[PDB]
Amino acid sequence: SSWRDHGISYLKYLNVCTETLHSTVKESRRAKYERWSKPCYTAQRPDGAGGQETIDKVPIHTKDY
Amino acid sequence: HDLPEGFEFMEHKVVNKDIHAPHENLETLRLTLTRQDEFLLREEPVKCVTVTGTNGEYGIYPGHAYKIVQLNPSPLTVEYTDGTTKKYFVSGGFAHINNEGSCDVNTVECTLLDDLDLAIAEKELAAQQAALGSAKDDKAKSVVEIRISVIEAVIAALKHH
Amino acid sequence: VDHYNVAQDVVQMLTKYRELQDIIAVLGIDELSEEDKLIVDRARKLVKFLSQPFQVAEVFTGMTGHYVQLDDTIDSFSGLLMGTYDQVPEMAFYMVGGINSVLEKAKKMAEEAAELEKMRRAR
Amino acid sequence: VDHYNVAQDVVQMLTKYRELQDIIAVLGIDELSEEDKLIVDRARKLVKFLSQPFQVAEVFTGMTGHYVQLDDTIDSFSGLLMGTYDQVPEMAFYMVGGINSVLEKAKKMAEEAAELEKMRRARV
Amino acid sequence: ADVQTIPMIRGARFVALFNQKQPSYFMNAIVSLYACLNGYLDDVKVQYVKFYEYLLVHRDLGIMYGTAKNKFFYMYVQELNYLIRFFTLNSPILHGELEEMLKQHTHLFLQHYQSKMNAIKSEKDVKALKNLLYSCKRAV
Amino acid sequence: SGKLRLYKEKLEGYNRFYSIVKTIKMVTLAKYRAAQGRIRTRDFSLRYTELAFSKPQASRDAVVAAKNALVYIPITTNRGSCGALNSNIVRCIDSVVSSKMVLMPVGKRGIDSFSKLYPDEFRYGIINDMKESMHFGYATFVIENAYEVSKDADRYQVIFNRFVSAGVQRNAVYNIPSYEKWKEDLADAASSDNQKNRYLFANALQNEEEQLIRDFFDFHAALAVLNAVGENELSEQAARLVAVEGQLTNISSL
Amino acid sequence: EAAERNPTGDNARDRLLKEVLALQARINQR
Ligand SMILES: O=c1ccn([C@@H]2O[C@H](COP(=O)(O)OP(=O)(O)OP(=O)(O)O)[C@@H](O)[C@H]2O)c(=O)[nH]1
Repeated sequence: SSWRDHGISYLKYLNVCTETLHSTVKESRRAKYERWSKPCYTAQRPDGAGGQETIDKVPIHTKDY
Repeated sequence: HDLPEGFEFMEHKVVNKDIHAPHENLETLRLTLTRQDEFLLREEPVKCVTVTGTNGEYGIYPGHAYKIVQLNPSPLTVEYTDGTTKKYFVSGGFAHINNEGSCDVNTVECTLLDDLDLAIAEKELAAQQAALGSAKDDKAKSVVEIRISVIEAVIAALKHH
Repeated sequence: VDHYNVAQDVVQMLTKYRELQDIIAVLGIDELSEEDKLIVDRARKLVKFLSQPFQVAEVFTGMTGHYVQLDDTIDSFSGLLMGTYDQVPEMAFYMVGGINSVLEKAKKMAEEAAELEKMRRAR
Repeated sequence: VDHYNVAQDVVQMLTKYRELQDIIAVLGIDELSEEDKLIVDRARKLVKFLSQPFQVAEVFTGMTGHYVQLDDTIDSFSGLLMGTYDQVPEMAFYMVGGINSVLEKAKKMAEEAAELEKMRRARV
Repeated sequence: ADVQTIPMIRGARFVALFNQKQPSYFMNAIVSLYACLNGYLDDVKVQYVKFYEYLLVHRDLGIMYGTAKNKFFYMYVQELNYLIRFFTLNSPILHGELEEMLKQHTHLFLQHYQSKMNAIKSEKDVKALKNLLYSCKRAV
Repeated sequence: SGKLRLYKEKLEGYNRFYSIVKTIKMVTLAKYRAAQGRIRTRDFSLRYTELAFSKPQASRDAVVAAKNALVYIPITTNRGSCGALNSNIVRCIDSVVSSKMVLMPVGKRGIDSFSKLYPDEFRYGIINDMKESMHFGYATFVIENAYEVSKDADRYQVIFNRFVSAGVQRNAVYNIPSYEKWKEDLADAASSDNQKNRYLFANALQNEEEQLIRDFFDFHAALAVLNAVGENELSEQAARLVAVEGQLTNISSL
Repeated sequence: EAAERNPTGDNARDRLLKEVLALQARINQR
C-alpha cells in the first residue's frame, strides 16, 4: 500500500509478511516454520589486511528495512 | 564448453493449449500448491480453488481462462470433488491459471489455517499497534502496518471459521 | 593449596590443548566451539608464558634475564587460568618474567602498533 | 649451462611434487591450492616423460625402442617446464622418445577421441 | 607454518640471499644483509634479489648514471672491509654514506632494470632473463 | 626403541584421524538425510519460471555482444572436502571470462578463490551460515546485492550444482536477463507466432500493470536462486559423504 | 613495413602442436 512510495521493494514486503505469519503460528509448530524466516546471511568483501568488510548495501533484518 | 540450463533437469513442464483447437469439458482442476520450492499438493485433481488476489477474490474452476494473479496475505480454499474443504493461509506470491485446466499457486509461505493460533495473533496485533505508535519514521510505520494487515487478516480468517 | 591447584589446572589445560590441536589440524580452528577456542587461546598464552629469559643466556637471547618470585608465578598463572588477561595480546607473554613484565611488553607492543598505524595513515 | 639449469628445475619440480603427494593421498588431489594443481600436472607429465621404450626390451614393452639425442632431451624438457605443452594429454608423454613423438602420440589420441565423439554424437 | 607483513616480506629475501656457490667477501655479504634488513629490498621481487645483489657488488649504478655524491663509501673499495669490521655499519662514520649509497642503488635499480624486466613478454627475452637470474645465483 | 616408536606414533596419529573423519561422516549423514526430502519435493515450483527465462540460446552470441556488465553468481560451499564441485565451477567460470564479467560468488571457497584469480572482476560475496534452512530471504539477499553490484547489467547468471542422484552431481545454469531485455522478448512473443509456447503467457502478463510485472520478474528470479542454493547444498552433502569415504579408505591403507 | 621490403626443425614442433591443438578444439565443438 504505502510502502511502495517509500522505495521498499516487493521482495522485502514478502519477507515481512512471512515473518509475521510465522509469528502467529502456534508455539508448538513455530519451530518448524521459523527456521524458514531467520536471517543468517551477510555480504562480505575480503579486506586489504585479510579481514571481512561487511557491505551495507542491502539490509538483512526486517526491523532495519 | 556449454552448460545445461537448470530447467533441463525438470521433467514436469507446463502444457499450453493451442488457440486453434477444440474445447474440452473438464470436471477437475489440477492444482499445484507450492511453498519455498516445496509442493504441498502436486497435480491434485480438485473441484475448485478460491484465492484472494489484489483486486479481489477469485473462484477458479476447471476451464478457467488464462490469468496471472498477484496474491495478498490471505486464506486459500481448496474444495475437492468428494466434498472436502482444505484451508491454507498464504503470506504472498503468485497464482498462474491455465486454460488447459491447471493452476500453479506458488507462495512464499503456505500454512494450514489450523496451525495458526488466534490468541498469539490477537496479542501480536496489540503489540504491533503499540509499535506503530512508537514508530520512528514513515518507513518504520509502513513496515509495521504491513505486519498489522497480515495479523488482522489472520485474525479475521480464523474468526470466520 | 593454591600452588597445587594452579599447577594441576595448568597441566589439565595443556593436556586438553594437545587433543584439540589434533582437531584443529583436521577440521580447522573455525569448527571449534566457543569453549574450545577459549581453552586454545588461554593455553597458547600458557605455553608462551612458561618461557623465560635466563640471566646466563643473554648472549643467546640478547635480552636481560629475569628472576621470578614464587608468589608472583602462582598469582600470574592463577589470573591467566580464569581469564583475567584474556584481552592481552598473545605475544606479550613470550620471553618475559612476571605479570608486570607482561603488561609492559603489551604496552610496548601497543605503542609500536600505533606508530605503524600512524605511518600507514600518512600513506 | 642450459643443460644444468633444466636439470635443476626438473629436480625442484619433482621434489615439490613428492611433498604434495603426501597430502594428495590422505585428503585428495582436490584439497590443494590452484597453484599446486598446476605443479602436480606438470610433475606428473615429467614423470611420464622420463619413461622411455628401450630397443633391448621390444619384447617386454611390445614397442619399438628409441634413441634420444641429448639436444632433444634438453629442449623437450625445457619447453615442458615453460608450460607450452599444458594442453597436451598426460598420457601422451608415456613411453615415448623426444617431444616430436609426444606430439605424434597426442595427435593419434586426439583422432581416436574425435572418432569416439563422432560415434557418440551420431548415436543421437 | 601457521599477509605481506614486514617479517614475511624480508624473511623470503634473506632466504634467497643465502643461496651461494662460492664464498663471499665479508664486505659484500654484510652490506647485502644490511640492505635486506632495513627494507631496502621490499620493493624488489624475490626472483630479482640475486640480480640486485650482483649489481650492488660488481657494479655501481650511481657512478653509471652520474648520481653518486659519496666521498669514500663505494663497493669497489675493498679496503673498507676492515673499517666496517672495526666501527660497525651502524656508526656515524659509515652509517650516513651507507644509507645514501643503498638509497641511490635501490632507486636506480627499480627505475632502470625492474621496470624493463616486468615488461618482458617475448619468449626470447623471457628465456634470456631466466638465464641471467640463474647465473646471478652462481655469481653472487 | 625410538625408531620403532616413531612408526607407532605415526600409526597412532592415523588412528585418531580415522575416528575424526568417521565423526564427519556421521555429521554429514544426518544433514544428508535431512536434505534428502528436496529430492521428493523438487521439480514443481519452477514451472512458469521456465516460460519466463527458459531460452536455449547460443553460447557465443550471448557473451560476444556484451555492452553492459555480465554478473555471475557462482554457488560455492563454505567448507572444503566437498569434492570437484568448486573446481568444476571455477573451470566453468574461467571458460566465460570477459571484459564485462563481474563476480559475486557464494561461499567462503568462492570468495577466496575468485578474489585472487580475477581481482578486478570480483566485487564482493555473500556468506550464509548453514544453521537454518535455505529460505526465500537468503535468495532475496543474493538478488539485491547482485543488482547493486551492477544495476545496468545485461544478464545475471547463477552457476550451481544439480543433484541428479546420490552419485551424479552436474553443473547447472540459470540465466536471468535484466528487465529491459526480458520485457522486449516478452513483447515479441506476444506479438508473433515465434515463441509459441510463450504466446499465451506473454499476453497474459502483458495485460496486467507494470509494477506487477516487475514484482513477477523479481519473484521468479528469487525462486531460481532458491532452487540453486537448495540443490547446491544437497549436492554438497552427497559429495562430502562420497569424498569422506575416500579419505577413510586412504587413511586405512596407510 | 620496412621489414617487408628486404625480408627449420623448431617449425615442425610448432606445426605438430598447432595440429594437435586444432584437433582438441574441433572435438570440443562437435
Ligand atoms: O488501473 C487499473 C486498470 C486495470 N487493472 C487490472 O487490469 C486487469 C485487466 O484485465 P481484463 O481487462 O482482461 O479483465 P477484468 O478487468 O475483468 O479482470 P479482473 O479485474 O477480473 O482481474 C484487471 O485485473 C484489472 O483489475 C488494474 O488493476 N488497475
